[PDB]
Amino acid sequence: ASRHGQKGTIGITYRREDMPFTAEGIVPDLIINPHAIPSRMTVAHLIECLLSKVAALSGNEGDASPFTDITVEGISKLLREHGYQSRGFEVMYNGHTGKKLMAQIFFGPTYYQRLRHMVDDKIHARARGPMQVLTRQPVEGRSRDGGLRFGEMERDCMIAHGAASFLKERLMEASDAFRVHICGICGLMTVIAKLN
Amino acid sequence: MNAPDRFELFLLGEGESKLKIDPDTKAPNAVVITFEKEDHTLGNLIRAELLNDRKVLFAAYKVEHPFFARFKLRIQTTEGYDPKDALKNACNSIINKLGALKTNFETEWNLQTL
Amino acid sequence: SNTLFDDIFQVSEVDPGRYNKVCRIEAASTTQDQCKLTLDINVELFPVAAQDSLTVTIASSLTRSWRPPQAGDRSLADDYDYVMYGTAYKFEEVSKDLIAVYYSFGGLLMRLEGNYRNLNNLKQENAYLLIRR
Amino acid sequence: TLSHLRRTNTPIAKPRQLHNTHWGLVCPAETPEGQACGLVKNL
Amino acid sequence: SEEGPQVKIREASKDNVDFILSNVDLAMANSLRRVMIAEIPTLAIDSVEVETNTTVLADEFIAHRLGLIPLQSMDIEQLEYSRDCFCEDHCDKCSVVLTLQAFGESESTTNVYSKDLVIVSNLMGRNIGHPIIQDKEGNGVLICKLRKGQELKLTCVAKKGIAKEHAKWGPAAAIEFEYDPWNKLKHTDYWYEQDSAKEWPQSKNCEYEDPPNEGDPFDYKAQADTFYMNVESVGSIPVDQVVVRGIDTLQKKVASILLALTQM
Amino acid sequence: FIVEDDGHKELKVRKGHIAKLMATEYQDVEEYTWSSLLNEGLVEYIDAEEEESILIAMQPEDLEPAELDVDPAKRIRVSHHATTFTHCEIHPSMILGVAASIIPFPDHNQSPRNTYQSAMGKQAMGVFLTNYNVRMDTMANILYYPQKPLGTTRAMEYLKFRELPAGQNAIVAIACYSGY
Amino acid sequence: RGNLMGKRVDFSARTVISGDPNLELDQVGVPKSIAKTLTYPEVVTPYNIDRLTQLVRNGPNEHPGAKYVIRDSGDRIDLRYSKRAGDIQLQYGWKVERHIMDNDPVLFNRQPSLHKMSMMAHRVKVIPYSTFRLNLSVTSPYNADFDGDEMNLHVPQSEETRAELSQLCAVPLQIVSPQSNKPCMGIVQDTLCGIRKLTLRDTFIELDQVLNMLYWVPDWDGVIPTPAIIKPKPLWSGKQILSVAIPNGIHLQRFDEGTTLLSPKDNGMLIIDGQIIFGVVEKKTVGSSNGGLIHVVTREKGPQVCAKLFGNIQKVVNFWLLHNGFSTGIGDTIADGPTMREITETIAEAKKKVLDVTKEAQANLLTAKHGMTLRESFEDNVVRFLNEARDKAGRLAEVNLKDLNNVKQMVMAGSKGSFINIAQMSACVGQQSVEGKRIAFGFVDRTLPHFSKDDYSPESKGFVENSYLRGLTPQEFFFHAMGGREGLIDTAVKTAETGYIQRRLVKALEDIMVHYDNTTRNSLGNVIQFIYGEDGMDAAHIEKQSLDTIGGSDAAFEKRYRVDLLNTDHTLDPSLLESGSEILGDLKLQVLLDEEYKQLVKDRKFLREVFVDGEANWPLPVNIRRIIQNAQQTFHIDHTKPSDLTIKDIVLGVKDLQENLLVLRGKNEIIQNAQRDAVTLFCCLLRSRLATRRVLQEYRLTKQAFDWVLSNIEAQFLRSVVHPGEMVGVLAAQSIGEPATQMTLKKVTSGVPRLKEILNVAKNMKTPSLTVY
Amino acid sequence: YDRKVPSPTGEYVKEPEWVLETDGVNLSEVMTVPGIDPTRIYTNSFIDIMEVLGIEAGRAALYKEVYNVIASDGSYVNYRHMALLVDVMTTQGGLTSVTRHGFNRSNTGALMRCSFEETVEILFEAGASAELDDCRGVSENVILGQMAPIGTGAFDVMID
Amino acid sequence: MIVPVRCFSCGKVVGDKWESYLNLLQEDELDEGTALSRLGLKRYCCRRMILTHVDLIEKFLRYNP
Amino acid sequence: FDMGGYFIINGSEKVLIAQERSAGNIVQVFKKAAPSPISHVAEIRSALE
RNA sequence: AUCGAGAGG
Ligand SMILES: [Mg+2]
Ligand SMILES: [Zn+2]
Ligand SMILES: [Zn+2]
Ligand SMILES: [Zn+2]
Repeated sequence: ASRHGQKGTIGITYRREDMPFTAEGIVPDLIINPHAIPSRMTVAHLIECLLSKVAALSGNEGDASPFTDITVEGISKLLREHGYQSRGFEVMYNGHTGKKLMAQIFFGPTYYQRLRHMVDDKIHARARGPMQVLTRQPVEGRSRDGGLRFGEMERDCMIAHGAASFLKERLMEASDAFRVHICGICGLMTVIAKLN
Repeated sequence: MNAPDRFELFLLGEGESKLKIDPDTKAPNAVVITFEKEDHTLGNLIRAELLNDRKVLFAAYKVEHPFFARFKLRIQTTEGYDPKDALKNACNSIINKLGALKTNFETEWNLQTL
Repeated sequence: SNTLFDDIFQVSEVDPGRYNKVCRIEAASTTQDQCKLTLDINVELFPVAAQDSLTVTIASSLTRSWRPPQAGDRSLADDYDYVMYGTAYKFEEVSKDLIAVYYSFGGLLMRLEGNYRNLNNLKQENAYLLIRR
Repeated sequence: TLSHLRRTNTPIAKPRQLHNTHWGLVCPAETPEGQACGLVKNL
Repeated sequence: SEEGPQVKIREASKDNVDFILSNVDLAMANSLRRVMIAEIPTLAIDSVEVETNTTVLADEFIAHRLGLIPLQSMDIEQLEYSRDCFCEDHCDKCSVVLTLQAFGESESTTNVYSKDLVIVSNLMGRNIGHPIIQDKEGNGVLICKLRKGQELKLTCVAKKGIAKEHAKWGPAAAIEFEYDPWNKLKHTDYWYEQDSAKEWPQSKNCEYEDPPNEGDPFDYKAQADTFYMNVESVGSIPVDQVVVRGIDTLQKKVASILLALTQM
Repeated sequence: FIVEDDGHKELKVRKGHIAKLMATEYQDVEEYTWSSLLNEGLVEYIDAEEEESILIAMQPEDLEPAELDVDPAKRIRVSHHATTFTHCEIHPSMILGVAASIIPFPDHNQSPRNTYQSAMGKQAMGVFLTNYNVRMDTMANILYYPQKPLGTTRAMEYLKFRELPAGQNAIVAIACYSGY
Repeated sequence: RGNLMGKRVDFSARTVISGDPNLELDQVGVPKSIAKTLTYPEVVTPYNIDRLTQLVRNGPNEHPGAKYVIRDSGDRIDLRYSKRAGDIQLQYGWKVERHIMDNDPVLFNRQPSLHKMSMMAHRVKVIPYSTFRLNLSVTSPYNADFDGDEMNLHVPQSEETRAELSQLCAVPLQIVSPQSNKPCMGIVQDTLCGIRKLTLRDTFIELDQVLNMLYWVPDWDGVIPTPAIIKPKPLWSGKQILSVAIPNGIHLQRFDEGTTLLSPKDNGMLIIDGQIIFGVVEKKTVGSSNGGLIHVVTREKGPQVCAKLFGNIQKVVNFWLLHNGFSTGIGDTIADGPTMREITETIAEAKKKVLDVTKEAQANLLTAKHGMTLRESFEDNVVRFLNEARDKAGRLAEVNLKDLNNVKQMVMAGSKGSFINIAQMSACVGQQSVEGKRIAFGFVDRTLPHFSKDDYSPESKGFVENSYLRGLTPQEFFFHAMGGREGLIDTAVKTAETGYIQRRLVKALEDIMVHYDNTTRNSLGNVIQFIYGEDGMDAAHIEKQSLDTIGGSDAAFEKRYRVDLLNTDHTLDPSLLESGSEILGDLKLQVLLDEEYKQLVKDRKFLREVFVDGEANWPLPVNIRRIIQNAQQTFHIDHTKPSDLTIKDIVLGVKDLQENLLVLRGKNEIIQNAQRDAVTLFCCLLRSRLATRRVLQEYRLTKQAFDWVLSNIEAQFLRSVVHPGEMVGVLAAQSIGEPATQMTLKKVTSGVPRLKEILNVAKNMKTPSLTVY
Repeated sequence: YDRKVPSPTGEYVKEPEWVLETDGVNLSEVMTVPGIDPTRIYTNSFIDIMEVLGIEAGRAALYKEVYNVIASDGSYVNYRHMALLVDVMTTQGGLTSVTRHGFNRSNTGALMRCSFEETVEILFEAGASAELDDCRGVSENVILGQMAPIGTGAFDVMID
Repeated sequence: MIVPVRCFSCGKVVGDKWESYLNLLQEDELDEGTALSRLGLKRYCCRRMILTHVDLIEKFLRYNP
Repeated sequence: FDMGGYFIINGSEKVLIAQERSAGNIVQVFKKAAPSPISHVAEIRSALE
C-alpha cells in the first residue's frame, strides 16, 4: 500500500521485458490501475509521485509536509526544468510489441509499504481432519488443520438456491453425522444398543 | 509455495514438444501451431514476418495465460501453399535479416574508436 | 451486382464534433433540388473541405472472408479515391415522393434523401459506397 | 511502537465523534476502524 | 554494406553503444531488445555454502548479493549448463568455484568487496569467472562490512543462466529505445492542457529526422523502419557482444523452430 | 507560543531566541533548552478548559499589519479578521499523531484515507529496532533494503523515520495493462 | 446457532483472491496446493478405472492424484504411506478419493452472505499460484475487491450434490437476479473503460491488430469481416471488431437524450443481428443495466452464451486496451487559469450572499417562513448558498475538462468517478456536516479557539472552499476530519444494524415456499399469498415494458389503434394488406375491429385506474418488442410488399393467444377466475401491442411471422412462471437486506433507522407526519 | 406538490397543487375536517392506518413505507419480495413484528422458534405445554440433519 | 541495511558507488544531485537507490560481538 | 532508538493504555426526557484528592 | 479449553 489508503495485492508479476518501458529504458517496479484514483480522491498520492520524481532527478528531498506553500505548479515547473513533462506524464512503449502506447503514462517514484498480510500465511484446505471432543465437529483454526464455518447466512443462501441435498451434506456428512438408536415407545435416545 | 520453477519458462517438460500442429476447424487451408516454452519475443516476430507473405491470408498469435510460457499461432494461406512452408520461409527470412544486421553492426563497431 | 445510385454533390457543411480523424459532412446534390446527403467521413484519409464537388456511388459488389488484394492481379471496381462498406438499417418514408436511406459503415453514418431510386438500395447488408475526387 | 505508546481508551453522549476540543490534543485521523472507532485514540 | 537492416553507430564506449537501426520491421527490433534483456547467457553465482558467518547480515542476504555480483562472461559459450553436463553436482566444464574469506583484524571497520573473491576451480584458459571491477579505486562491489572479530568464510559456485530464470544473469542494464520522434505515424495521441508542442519536451533524436510539413496530409501508409537505441552493459559482457549475441540468440531460437519443423 | 503587546502585538519569541536554540542544537556555552523558553515566559502550557478563554493565531505572520497580485495555485487562506491574540500555534501540523505524521500531503486527501493509512502504517515492515538480531521475539519482519522516503514531512525528523524507514521508493506507473 | 443452524465443515478452503482476465466467468482458479488437499469420492466404474488407476499411481504428493482408496470392506487405504500404493489393483464398486480437478463443480463464497449470489458454483481450474482467481464480472455479486479479501470454497461429495451445484447454483444461472429483476453482473473496470475508448468513431484498427483481436475471440468463425474502409487503406472500426463477440440474432435498441437515427453524438445503441450500427458502448449498454446486452443475451441465447459473451468481450477489449494504454495523473485535476479564476470568484460571490443574508438576520429584517425558526431559515439559506456554490464551481470545472481528461474518460465510460469527485478534487470540496448540520460550537460560542465567539461565517462553521488540488487549511482539515469521522461511525454502526435486520427478515420468512397449487404458504399450511407476486412469475423472467394504451392524447390513441373500414380516410391502406380494397366497407369485419377498439378503451380506462400517475413502463414477464424484432429477421420481412394477414387472423389469433395463457390449471370457476385475474395486466399489454393497425402498419408482419410470435409469446410466458419449491421467503428477505447493507449517508426519518421502526412496528416514531390533500 | 393528471385532451400533464404536511398525526379527526380530500389522506404512521382504515390499508401503507425506504437510496427491489414481507407482517389480522415478540410467538414448531431468540425459554414452555412439532419447518430438518422440504426436497422420487 | 548491488528497476550495478558518493559529498563539498550525476547515475530509477538508502549496517556494527 | 515507556513482565514488553474518564468534582446540568416528572438535574460526582 | 487483546476484509 502507498501512504494514502491505497491498499492492494499482487495480481501477477511480470519480468522486465514484458513490462512497458519509457524511452530512457526505465521500467515500472509497480503498476496500479487508474480506476482506483477518482472514487477515493487521494490527490496527495499523485503529488507525492510528482515531487518524488523531481527529488530523485535533482537529488533533493521532497517537503510533502502539510500546510505549506508547495503548490502543484512549482513542482511541475521544476520537473519541466528537468526535461520531463510538467505533469509527470511520460511516453511509454509496450513491452510485448515495442510500439508506443496511445496514452501516456503517469510514471514516477512513489513510497510503497509492504504489509503483514501475505498469502502463504492464509492458505488453508481441510478435507477431513481433527475433530472437537464435545461436539464431534471440526476444530477451529488454520493453525489447527481446522474447518471453515458454514454459518446461518450460508445456510440461508443454500435454502434460497433450493439445494436441499447440498445443505444436508454440509450439515451431516461433512461435519457431525451420527447414528443413534431410539425406542419406539419412550421415543428417547435410551436403547442399549449391544450391537454385535 | 505454489510458484512454478522458473526454468519451466524455457525448458521443455516431459513429453512436451516445441511445436504442436492442429488443422483448424471451419477455415480451409488453415492451421494452429502451439509453441511451447516461448513468449512474445518469437511470436510477434514470426507473425510480423508472416504478414509480409503475399500468399498468407491470415496470421495471428496469442498467449492464453501469462502464467504459462507458450502461445498459439494461427496461419491461413493461399491454396496450393502449405502453411508450414510459409512458416519456414518466414523463419529463413528472419535469420537472413538477423545475419545481415550482425554483419553490418560488426562492421560499424570495427569502424569505431572507444 | 452493379451500381444502385450515382450523383455529384456540393459539400456545404463540415463538422468535426469532438473527433480528430472524422468529420460529418453535409452536401447538397448537384443536378438535383430534392436530394441531400449526410455522411461521416474519415478526413484524415480523405480530407474534404467545404464547397468541394464529389462523385458519390452506392454499389453492390466488386459473405466470404476478406482477402488482401494479392500482389496486384486483383482488379478493383473503383477509380475512386475513398471507398467504404456498410449496412442499411432504416428505410424512412419522409413524405409522399420522399424516401431516405440510412447506412452504417462500421458506425460511420449515411443519410440519403431523394425520391427516384426504387429498384435499388434494398434491405441488404451489401453496400459499397465509393467517392471520387 | 510510538503509536502504541501514545494510545487512549474510553470505556463504553456522542463519544466517537471528533469533538472540537480535541484540537491539538488528540489526532484527528489516527483511530481504529470497526467498533473501536473514536473510543480508542492516539495523542 | 549488406542488403537488409542497416546500423549507424552514433557513439560507443565500453559500457554504452548508441546507434541507429534502419530498414528493420519493428517486431524484430523489439525482439532483439527483449533478447538483450532476457535470453543471452551469463555467469553468475547460483550456489553459496557458508562455513562461518559472524557478520550482522544473514546468510541468505549475502547469498542474494553474491548472486547479483557481475562476473566475467566473455568465453561463456565455452561453458556448459549444469543441467546439461554429466557431472554429479558441478564440474569444471559447467561451473566456476569462487572462495571468499574475510576477517575483522583491524580496529576500524573492515569492508568486504568483490576484489576479495578468489577463483579456486581450474579455468582451463578461458576468460571466465573474474569479477567485473569498474571501481576507480580498484575494489569491487561492497559485499559486507566487518567489525573487529567478525569473519565470513564461504564458497560460491557460479553457473550458466539467463535473465528469464533470474535477473542476476542479465548482461544489460537499460536499453534506450525510440522511434518516430516527431510522431509522424501518430502512434500516440499526446495529452495537453494548452499546446502539445510546448508541454511535451523535444527528443534528442528529433534532429536526426526532418520535421513534417504542416501543409502535408497524413501519411496513412507509413511504417516504423528507423529506430534509435542505446545499449548499456553491466560489464560482464562487452556492449558490442551484448547486441551481437542478442542477434545470434534470436536467430538461434528461430533455427530451433525450423529444426522442430524438420523433425515433424 | 505567547502573544503580548510590544508597536503592536507580537510573539514573545524572537529570532535571537531561535538563534540560541539552534546554537544549542549545533553543539550536537550554556545550552538554551525548551525549559528555558518555558521559564522565560516565551511558551505556555494550555489545556482544553483554558483554551476556551484564549484566541490562538495560526502563523506568526498573522500578527503582521495590512495595506491582489496573488498566486492562483495556492490555497485560499482567509484574512483572519481577528485581533486581540493571546497565543500562536507552534505549527498546525502538530495537531497530528505519530501515524498521520508519516502521510505526505494529507491536506490533499479526504480524511478517511488518512485514517486508513494511519491504520496501515503500523503494518508496514521495516527495521523496528537496530538490535533486532539480539532480541528473541515471537515474530519479527525486516526489510532487506529499507529506503527513506523521497516525500518527507518535517515531523519525520522527530519520529526517526528516515533512520528507521518502513517502505521503499518504488517506480510506480498508473496504467491499464493486461487487466491484472 | 453455533452447532446446528451452522457448523464447521470438512472439504473447505479459504484464500486471498485476485483477478484474472483470462478466466471464464464460471471458472475459479484453484491453487495447486489446495487441489492436492480437497478430494472427491469417485466410484470406480468401467468409464473411469483407466483414469482412476493412473490418478492413484500419481498419488497424493502430485496432481492430478488421489489421497485415499475405500474398499467394499469399508476399510481405508492411506495412499500417503501405504506400502501397497504401487500395486493397487482397482476393483469395481470401490471408491477413489481422487484429487480435485479441472471442471469440477465447487461452491465459491464470500462473506457476508447477503445473497444467494454470494454463494455460487464454479468450474475448477487448477492454477499454479497461491491465490483464488476469478473473473472480474463476478466481483459485483460477491462485492469482492482484490485488496486483501479472502474467499471460501466447498467441495460436494455426491453426484446429487454436484448436480445441485451445477444445475441450480451455477454462475450462469445467476446472471439475471430476482432481486431488481435485472442482471447482477456486467462489464467493469479496464474492460468497461476500454470498450468505450474502442467504440468511438475515431477508433480505427489496422490489419495486424484486427487479425490478432479476431483470433483472440475463442468462438471465432474465421471469416475476416470486410473493413468499413477499403480504398485509401483497409481500416476497421472498433465497433466492427467488437461485434464479432456479439452472437448473431441479437437486437438492441435504445435512445438517449438527443439520439436521432443519425446519432450525431453517437448516443444510444443500435445492434442489428449481433452487429452494432451506432452507439458508443458504455455502462448503459454493457453494465448490469435493465435491458442491456447481458439481459437481452441471457434471455435470448441462454445463460451459457452470455457467460461466454463476458469472456469474449473481456478478451477483445483487454487486448485492445493493453496495446492502446490508459493512465491518470494530477494533470487530469487541473482546470484552466480562467476556470479557476471564475471558480474562486463564484465562491467569493456566494460568501458575499451569505454575508448579506447574515447582516439581514442581524437587523431582524428576516421573514421566517411558517413552521421553522428564524435561525432555521437562516441556516437553510446559508447551507443552500454554499451547496450551490460548490456545485456551480464543480460544473465550471467539469465543463473545462477536455475529452482527453482521463477522469472524464472514466466518468463517461461509467467505470469509475462522478460529478462530486471532479468538483471536490479540482474546484471546491464543499461544506462539511456533522449530525446533519454545519459544524457546531464545540467550544463556548465558537468552533475552534482560533475564531472569535459568535462567528457564523462559512469558514468558521465548516466550509472548505479549497480543492484537494489546492490544499486544505488547518481549520478546513480539522472540519473535514470531523465529518469523515462521522462517516466512519455511520459505516461501522450501519453494518451491525443491517446484519441484525437481515437475520430477523430471514428468520421471519425462511419457511415461505411456492407449493404445487401455485399458492405461497409456510410450515403450517397457512396461506401467505394465493399467487406469488399476485401474478405467479419468477422475478428473473420479468422486464420493464411500456403499456402503450396508458399515455398520449385520446387523439393519438385513436390515430394509433382505430380501424374504420366504414370511412375512406380512416381505413387500412390497401398496400398494408393483400385483402386491401376487398375489405373496405365490410360490415361484418367491422364488428370485430369495434370490439377490439372497445376492449382497448376499456384497457386504457382500467390501467389509468390502477396506475394513477399514468406511468406506462412496468415490469412484465414476456418482452414483445424483442420478439417482434426477431420476427422481422427470422422471416426477412420487407416493407414494400403487402402482408397476407386476414383481419380475422390477427384479431381471433390474439384472442386465442389470450385464452392459451396459463398460470394455474384447474377446471373450476374460482381457479379459472384467479387465472383470469393473474393474466389481466399481461393481456392488457398483449392487446396494446397486438392490434390490427399496429401489426399491419407499425411492423408489417406476415401470417407466418404472426403465428411464430404467438407461439413464442406462449412459450416464454409458460417459461416465466414460478417453480414450485422455490423458497421465495429467503429470497425476499435477502433481496431486501442486501440493498439495506449498502444504505449510507429534509426532516424525515429514513434509511436504516426508519426501516428498523417499520420492522419492529415501533409505536413512537421519530417523525410522524400527515400528508393532507 | 407537482401532480400528473389527465388533461381534457387526454395527455398527462403537470397540475401543481397545495398539499399540507403536518408534524404530528391524529388521522381519525383530521380526515373529518371539511375542505380536504379524505380519499387521499396518508400517514407514515401505518399503525394508525391499520386502526382507522382496516388491515388492507395498513398492508398498502406498509408497502409504501418500505418502498420509499428502498427508493431513498436510488435502489430498486421487485414488488414481490416486499409484498411477501408485508403480507407476512399482515396476514394475521393485525401488525406482527419481525421480532422476539412477533413472528417468533406463533403456531410454528418449537424447534424453529428456538433457533432465533429467547432460545431456551421457548423449549421450556414447549415442554410444559407438551408441544408437538410437525418438523415441516426448514429449521427442524436442519437441526435433525435431514433433507428439508426445499426445492429439491419438496417432492419424492420413486421407481416406475 | 547495506548498499544494494543493483538498481531494482534496470539493474545497473550501484554497490561499487557508495563510498565514492560519500566521499564526493563530504570530501569534495558537493551536493547530492551533482554527485549522483558524476557517478554515472542519470536515470532516477538508478538515483533513488543511492540517494534514498539508509546504511543501517554502521549501526549493527556497533554491537559488541 | 528505543524510547522506553514500557514494562518487562515475564519477559514480555507491556504497555499501559491511557484510560479516559470523566473528571470528578464538576457540576453538570442535564435535562430529562419528556416522560419524566422532573425537568432538570444538577449532578456532581465528588472525587477526592 | 477458558478468558482477553489486537488485526483483516
Ligand atoms: Mg473489499
Ligand atoms: Zn422406551
Ligand atoms: Zn559439469
Ligand atoms: Zn536503474
